[PDB]
Order: sequence, then C-alpha cells, then structure tokens
Amino acid sequence: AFKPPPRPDFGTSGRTIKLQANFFEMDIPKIDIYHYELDIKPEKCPRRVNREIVEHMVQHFKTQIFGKPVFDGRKNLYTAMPLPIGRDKVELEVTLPIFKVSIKWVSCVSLQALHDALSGRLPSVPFETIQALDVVMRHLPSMRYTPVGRSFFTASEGCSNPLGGGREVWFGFHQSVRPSLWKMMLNIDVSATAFYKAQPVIEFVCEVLDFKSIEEQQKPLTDSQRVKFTKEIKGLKVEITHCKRKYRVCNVTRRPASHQTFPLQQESGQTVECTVAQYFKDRHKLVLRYPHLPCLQVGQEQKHTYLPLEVCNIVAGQRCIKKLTDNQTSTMIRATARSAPDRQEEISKLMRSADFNTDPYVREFGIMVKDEMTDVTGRVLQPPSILYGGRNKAIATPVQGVWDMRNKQFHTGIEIKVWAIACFAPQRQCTEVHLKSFTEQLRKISRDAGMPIQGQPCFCKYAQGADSVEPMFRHLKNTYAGLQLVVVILPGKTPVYAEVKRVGDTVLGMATQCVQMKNVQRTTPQTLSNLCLKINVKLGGVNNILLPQGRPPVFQQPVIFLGADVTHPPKKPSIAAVVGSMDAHPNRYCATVRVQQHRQEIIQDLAAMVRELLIQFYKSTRFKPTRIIFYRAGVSEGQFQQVLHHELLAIREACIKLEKDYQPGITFIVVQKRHHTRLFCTDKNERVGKSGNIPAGTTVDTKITHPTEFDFYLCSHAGIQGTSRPSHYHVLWDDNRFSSDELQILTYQLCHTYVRCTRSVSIPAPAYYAHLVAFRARYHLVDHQALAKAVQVHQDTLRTMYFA
RNA sequence: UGGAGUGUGACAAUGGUGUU
RNA sequence: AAACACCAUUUCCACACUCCAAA
Repeated sequence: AFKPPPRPDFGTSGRTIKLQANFFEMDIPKIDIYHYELDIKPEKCPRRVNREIVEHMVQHFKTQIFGKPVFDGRKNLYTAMPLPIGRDKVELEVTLPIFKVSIKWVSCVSLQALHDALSGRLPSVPFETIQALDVVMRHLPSMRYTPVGRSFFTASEGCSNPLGGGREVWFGFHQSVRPSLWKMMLNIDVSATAFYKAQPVIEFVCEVLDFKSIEEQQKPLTDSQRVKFTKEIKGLKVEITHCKRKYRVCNVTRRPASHQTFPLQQESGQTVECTVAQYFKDRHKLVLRYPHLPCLQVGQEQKHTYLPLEVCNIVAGQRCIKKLTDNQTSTMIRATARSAPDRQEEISKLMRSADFNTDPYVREFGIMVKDEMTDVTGRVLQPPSILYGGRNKAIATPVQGVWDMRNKQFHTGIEIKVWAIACFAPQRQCTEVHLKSFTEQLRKISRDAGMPIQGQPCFCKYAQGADSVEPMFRHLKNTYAGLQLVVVILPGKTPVYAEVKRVGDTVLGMATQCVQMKNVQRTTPQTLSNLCLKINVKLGGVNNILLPQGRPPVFQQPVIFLGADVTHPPKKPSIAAVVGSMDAHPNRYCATVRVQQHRQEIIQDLAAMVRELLIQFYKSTRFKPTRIIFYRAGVSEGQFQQVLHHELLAIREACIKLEKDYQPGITFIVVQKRHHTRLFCTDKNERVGKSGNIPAGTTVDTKITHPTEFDFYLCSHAGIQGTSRPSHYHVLWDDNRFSSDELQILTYQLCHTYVRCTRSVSIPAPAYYAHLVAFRARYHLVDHQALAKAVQVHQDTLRTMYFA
C-alpha cells in the first residue's frame, strides 16, 4: 500500500485517430540550476512587491553578484549559473521609492537527473525540479501579465470586447510544466473572464448610467443614479491624474463637488470648512469641468478624503465579481467555451503571441518550447452492445456515444398497478387538465418502454408546505395496499423536496419520483422517457444490461465494482458515499453512506462500508468476489499518497475481518474530470457534431501521460457543447494485473451502465452513482452521532437505487 | 425537481501566523 | 473585538448555458 504500479503495456484496441493535445514539447539542457533561499523582512509583503524588491536587488547589486535569476514570489530563487555565495547567510539592504533581504544557498537541481528520470534510468521524477522549471516559466508572466489564481490574464491587443457597464472581457491562460514519457512538456489551456475597463471614472459614469456623453445631463444625479453608480464603484481602485497615487473607493458623496466640504487643516490654525471644488481650484490650480457630479470617498471615513470624478481613472487589472446581466453572460459565453476547433486555434494563437522562445528568462536557462501542439496517436474503443429485453429483445448499438429505445423495451419491465399523485404546486397554475394529460402521456410512454401503467392513480390531491409531507405519506402507506410509486409535482426550488426525499428514502422507504411543474404542463416524449428510466430503476427493475457475451474476461469470475465520492459542507459534518454492484450485469447497485470530519476527503469508515457492500453482494449473488474494482472519485494528485495509504488498507482490512483469509485482488482507480488537458482531432473530417469534439471512446495512454505509472485519458462521452473534458484515470493499485486494453474497455463499458439515460457518460457508473448518493444524503441532513443516523436510509430503500 | 454535456467562482471558506 | 496583509489547505457546491420536442 505504498508504491503505485508501473504501466504494464500500451493499448492496441480500437481504431486509431490522429490527435493533438494541448501539451507543448520542451527542449531542456543538461545544466545544473542553482537554488537559493531568500529571507525578507517584513514577512507579510505581497508576492508582487517581493518580485519588485528582487528586481531592484538584481540591478543594484550587479557589481557584486548577478554577472539573470528567476523568482517564486516567496523566498525561493533560482539561477542558471552559480554566484559568489556559500551555505552561510548573506544579508543586505535595499530601498524602494526600505527592506532587508537575506540570501542563503540551499541545493543544486540537476537537469541531468531529470533526463535520467525521463529515460529508463531513474524511476522517480524529482518534484523540486518540476517546481523549479515551473517557477522559471512563470517568472516573466507573473510580472508582465495579470495573475489570477494559477492563471495569467491580460487585455485584448486590438478588438476590445465590451460587456456594458464598466466591464470588458479579458482573456488568459493556465500554464504548468508536466513530465512525460521521454520529453518534458508545457501544459497550457486558455480561458476568459470579466475585468473592469481602464477608463476615466467620468466615462465609467457614462457607461453605468447609460449615458452617450457626460454632457447629456448638467443636473446632478438623482438618488437612484447615485445608488446605482455607488453599487458599481464601491470597492474599486482608482488612480489620480494631477500629480499616480492609487486609491480605493469606499463610498460616493451625496452632495456635488461644488458643495462637498471637508476639514482643510491649512497648516496651523487647524481646520476650516472648504469645498472640494474650491480646494482643487486653489491648491491644484484646477477648475472642475463637471462640478455638479458627486465625489469619490476614499480611504478612511474618519479621514474625510474625497475626489472629483474628472481626476480619477479606473486602474486596469481589476476582475469583476458583481452579478452579470443577460447580455453580459451571453456575450461572455458567446466569446468563450467555443467549439473544439475554435479553442484549438485560440491555444495556437496564444502560443504564437506569447513567444516563450524570445523571453529573456526562458532563454537564460536555454529552454526551447515547440510552437506547435503535440501530435498524439490515440485510439477509439469499441462501444458495447446494449441488450434490451422486450418481447423481441432487440439490441441497441451506441452510435457516436448515444442510443435509443426505439422499438425496444426494458430488460426487466415493471407493471405499475398502484401509484399516487401529490401536487404541491398551486392549482391556479396547475389545473386538473394538466394532470390528466400528463397522466395519459406518461401511461403511453410507460407502456411503450416496457414499464406499463396498468391504470389511473389510486390517489390524486393538491397540497402545500413541507409539513404536509410526512403525515400524508403515512396515510398513503396505510391506505393503499402495496403501492409502488408516489409522484410529487413541485413548483420549482422548494424545501418540500428535501423533506420528500427524507421521509421517502429514510423514514418510510417509499419509492418517490418528483417532477417539476413545467414538465406537467407541457409534456415531451423524451422527458417522460428518461423519467420512465428513473421510475423503472427506483422500483427495482432493470432498464438495460451489457451484452453478457460481450464483456472483458474479468467477468469470468465473481467481481464487485465500487464507486466512492465525498461531499463537503458550505461548519457541518462531511459525508462520504460508497456504492457497490450487486449483480453480474452489472446493473444493480447498493448504497452506503457515512458522516465524517469537516472537508476530510479521506474516507475514514470506508472499511465498514466495504464490508456491508461485500456481505450484501454475497446475499444477492451467492458468490464471493474474487476481484474488487474501486473507482475513487474526487481526489487530486496531491492527495494520492494519503488516500491510497489509508483507503486501500481499509478495503483490505474489510476483507480480513469478514471471513478467514479471504483476500481478493484490489484495483484502486482514481477518476478525475477536473484537469487542464484538452484533445483535438487532427483531421477535420474526424470532428464530431457542431462542437467538433473527439468521438466518444477516444483513448490516450501515450506521450501526454505519466512516464512510468499506470494512467490513461478516456473521453467516454460525446461533446454536446464547447470542448470535451476527457476523464483521466490513474491506477494507484492493481493486484489483478490488468492490461491497458482490458481496463480501458472495462471502464468505457461501465460508462454505458448508467441507468438514467440512453447515452455514454463521462465517468464510470459507480463513481457517478456514488456522487449521486452523497448529494442525496446532502438533502437528508436538511450532535454528530445524532445526524449520523439521519443518512441511514430505509430497510427497503437500501435494496434499491433510490439515488437514481 | 426528465437527462446529459461544459462555462464561470480563486478580493472564495477555514485554521494559522502578523499588523495603526 | 473591525477591517487589512500573508502561509498551508478546501474542485466541495452554487449559478448559468447548450442539446434531446423543428426539418
């Protein structure tokens, strides 16, 4: 439970399709770079200030040292060539129009060892080296561009994209140095956001108050205009233009600049009441062109510092946080999240205009970055045949990641005979005609799907308030003998839903299916169809199964599939969810949920949860799992060592405390949808749909993947909009010795066992379900050992997929 | 609360050190 | 205790959009 397994082989299954990844090949020398620790007092200075101080320190000490270093922004410094130092601390002083800096030697970072790591020589890739390289590549844009989070943003060179108000669209990119099979690469992905336009505040007023010009009104702002302008500018920073000095607007004056007064404190004799306009006329010899406009209150309210709008400009680099209107959000997405070819060209254009090969700090370390994206082979896996079981038992073949139930019926359809209707929406906007039409349409779609509604509902009443839920359900459960479903019509976002699921899933164990109000008024066969999918699953039926004869050889022996996800509170306990397959299809899943420490992603009580699932598996299959496939979802790379250490043992522990010496093979896999890796089709004819993304089933385990360990990218879904995010799978452990092809096909096949739609999903079904179970348990909570029993679902609910 | 996809948040939340 | 800086963590969740209902 310490070391992750090496990649066994390279996959050869599926049709090859020429691809390009957003990785850029780097040429790195064999030179050893020198690392030094800095010590700067005071110890609270911002990163930008630190880089500024170091920059001054470089040029002012050229006679002694620096015969061109890079900086972290925080106490870490690197140089290409060595300098006159030692292990001893070298302290000096600098001045910025006053700091004390101490430079200390740390260690040497050899890039020869990096080549040994990328080659077959050394197994471990030095993290300190990756850090150093990343600091180098980020040193210039950290000062040249505007850093946001881990990305760098900037304005537009030519065409300035506006948004209205004081906002505009700034574009940016996220860079990161990553190790590869043979050569180091630079991962880069573009993005966009909204910044405040660098313009005079007098024009900011014009754009906010919808003025063509400022001379449109000579009369002062009405109270509504003052509030509106204040709402937009309160908090922003502005620079002055009659001396430079940057200020922060805390408020907007009520009175005009001609009447706004303040304590003048003219040397001796203390304060005299003076207006702002008179001050700028006397002191700065400036007559106000627009004295009828209010002033910007700056700094401390006790300080009484005011500024006329015509001497203030809004400083650039200020990202917007305010709510975006319809036109703003539209223009945003109408300029971002574009199609795959568009994003592709954007990254290419970026890599062209960024010009890493001409920047001095990059050239200093003799680093060369390829200006073209990395070509990668890639291969599209073969979609599994989905077997439906009507009278004809037709088969659905996933075309482009999507299939349908046309002339097809469920593998195991349930004859719904007893069901109820409880509408919580007002009857005024939801008539009985709507309910009957919805009933007719549902009955038709249901019977066509293989899950026939044998007749009208035994119950149909309007209601209101969450307090009506728990009592009514009890009455419903005691009145009608053997009801199968309770349909709850909701008028939108309401606390009613949470209690419906609480009473339904935990308290009584009644199969409930909520429907939004609008879908009852106007009904489309597609919506009702997907709804039927949910119902049939919630009632214990089987929508569809994988083709038994068309499965990887792992199914030849009893194997259980596990999915795990963790959800954290907005101080409240977190909840971890672990699901497990309960048949050999694998269609049916059982859910286990626990409560945990705040924001602890490491599943603590996992062992007991696995034990429950294993026992339940045996009770449902009469077979003991020879294999365990654990799809962990939600953890990042920085948590791997921790998670893999505890959770793997927790799984193994559960297998020991259960029965004798029963130790099946555990395959620990980490699913990751959140990463800056993009994939594009090289051939224009290979593009799929409007979005023009890679075809569903695209598999990549070369060039852009880990040099030694077992990982692979798998785009298992078809891109509906924008650019697809290929789900990354990293095998942290494997006792069963899976081959690349087998595990990838198995994963891609489990992406077809999703029961809520007739499509291929981005992540495997167990991981998706586990996320659903967690997010469902989120509603059950709405003192620790008390709420611990709140997530404990019903006895009869346990044997079902309520989370669907 | 029919479903899937992908955009935004990073002056975010907390515990920590520290400031007139 | 009120703001304000910085260090290590937290991709949780929220909102929005697109498509399945046209030919």
